[PDB]
Amino acid sequence: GLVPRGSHMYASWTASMSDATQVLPGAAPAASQSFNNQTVRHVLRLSLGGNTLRVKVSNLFGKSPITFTAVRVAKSTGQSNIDVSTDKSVTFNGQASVTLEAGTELVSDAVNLEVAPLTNIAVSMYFSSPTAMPTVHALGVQTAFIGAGNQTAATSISAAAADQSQSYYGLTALEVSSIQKTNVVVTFGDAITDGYKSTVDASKRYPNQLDDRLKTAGFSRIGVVNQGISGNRWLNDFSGPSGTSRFDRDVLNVTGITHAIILLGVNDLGFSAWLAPTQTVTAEQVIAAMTTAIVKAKAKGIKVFVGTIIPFKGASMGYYYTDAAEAKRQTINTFIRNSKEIDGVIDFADALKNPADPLTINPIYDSGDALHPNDAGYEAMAAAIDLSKLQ
Ligand SMILES: CC(=O)O[C@H](C[C@@H](O)C[C@@H](C[C@H](O)C[C@H](O)C[C@H](O)C[C@H](O)CCO)OC(C)=O)C[C@@H](O)C[C@@H](O)C[C@H](C)O
Ligand SMILES: [Cl-]
Ligand SMILES: [Cl-]
Repeated sequence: GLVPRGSHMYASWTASMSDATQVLPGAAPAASQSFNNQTVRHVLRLSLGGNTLRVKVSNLFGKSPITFTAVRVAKSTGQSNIDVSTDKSVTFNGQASVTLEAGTELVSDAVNLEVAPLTNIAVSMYFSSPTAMPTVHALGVQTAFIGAGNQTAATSISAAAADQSQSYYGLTALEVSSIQKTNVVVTFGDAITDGYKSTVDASKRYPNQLDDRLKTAGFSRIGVVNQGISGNRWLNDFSGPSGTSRFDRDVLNVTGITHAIILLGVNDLGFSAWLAPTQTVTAEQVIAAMTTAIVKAKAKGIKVFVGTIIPFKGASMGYYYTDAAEAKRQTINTFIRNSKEIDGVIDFADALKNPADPLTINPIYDSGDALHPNDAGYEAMAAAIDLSKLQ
C-alpha cells in the first residue's frame, strides 16, 4: 500500500574527526591548518537520496570557538564546479553564520534540496576571521578547493592549484530525509576502511564499492557511511581518537544506524615495534575492547559484523609487522571466527590473502606496501560481503 508518510533523517555521508595537533608520545608538536577570509569547497558522495538534507559541522577538537560565516550546499558538476541553480543557504536556527564552542558539533536546519543516491554534492564554508581548524578528517581521498573571500555560492573556486587539500575541515556528516524504510551500514575501521591507496576522487574506497553492489542489486535504501580513520587504533589515541573512545560518537550515534561492520586492530599490533614502543598491547587487550564495543552495539539493536584482520606480512618488516604482531593477529582472528556474540564474521582475510602464502596479501590486491589494498583489493573486500547480512 501507500508507504506511511512520516519523514526521517538518515546519515548519507560521514567522516570521522581527528585532532590534527595530536601526536605520538615524544613527538614534536604539530600545527593545525588555519583559514583567514577564505572559502573551502568540499565534495562528497551521497549514499542515500531523499527530499531534504542537513549538514553537521564540527569544532570537536578546537582549542577555541570557530565561526562558520557561511555554509552552502549545491550539486557538484566535477572538480570545484557546482550547478548554481541548486545552490542553497545552510542555516543554523535560521542564521547563516554560526559559532561552535571548542569541543562541540552542530547539525544544521533542513535544506530543501532533492538529491539522488550515489551523486556528489559540494559543501562550501566561508571563514571570515582567522580560524584554526584542528578538527579534520585527515585522509579524505578527495580533493577540496580553497580560495579567497566568500566564494561559497560561486560556480567554481578561483585559486591556485597548490591551495587544494585532500582533507575535510570541520565537516562530519550529511543527513538526508526520506519516508522509505532505510538501512544505514556504518563501516568502522582504520586506513583500510578509510580507503588509503584507493584512487583520489574516484569513490573506490571499499565502502563505496559495497554501496555500488547494493544499488546495483536494487537496494537504493540501504546506505553505507564511512567511519574509518587512517592510522586508527582500538586502544590508544593517534591516529585519531582511540577506537574505544570514539565508538559511541562514530558508530552508536550515527543517525539511523542499523548495521555496523568493524575492521580494526592492525595498527594496535603494528605501532609498537617502532612508532610507539611504550604502547605495546596484547591480543587479549584488543579482544576486550572489541567485546565492550560489541556489547554496546547489540544493546542498541544494531546488527554487528566483525571483519578478520587482513594479512600484512611484508609491511615494514621489523618496524611494523613482526612475529609478535602476527601471533596477535591470529589470536584475534580466531576469536572473531569463533565468537557467538557477533551477528556474523566478514572474512576479509580469507578474501584478500595470497593463495601462495596466507600470511601475505594477494599480490593482485597489494597497493605496493603489503598493508593497504589497491582499488581491486577494495573491490574484492566489497565483493566478499553477503548482502543478505545488510537487510
Ligand atoms: C592500516 C593503516 O591504518 O595504515 C597507515 C599507517 C601505516 O602506514 C604505518 C606504516 C609503517 C611505518 O611507515 C613504518 C616506519 O616507516 C618504519 C621506519 O621507517 C623504520 C625506520 O626508518 C628505521 C630507521 O633505522 O605502515 C607501513 C607503511 O608498513 C595509516 C596512515 O598513517 C596512512 C597515512 O599516514 C597516509 C597519509 C598520506 O600520511
Ligand atoms: Cl560475509
Ligand atoms: Cl551477496
